[PDB]
Amino acid sequence: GKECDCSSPENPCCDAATCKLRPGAQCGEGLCCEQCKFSRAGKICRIARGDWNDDRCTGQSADCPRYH
Repeated sequence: GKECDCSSPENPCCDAATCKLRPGAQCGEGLCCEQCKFSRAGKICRIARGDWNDDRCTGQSADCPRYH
């Protein structure tokens, strides 16, 4: 059970007591969080080096994950 959508308690987007988005904001902190909203998928959230696939937001994700 996750009750903290954010790690910073001083964040206004996510309630401090419930560490979660209080309003209709999608995310309080993240690379795909534009205006506390989910940016769009296919977003180069991270650029890899070498010869693989860069990191692209999934549209419904806020924290850009990794692959290699």
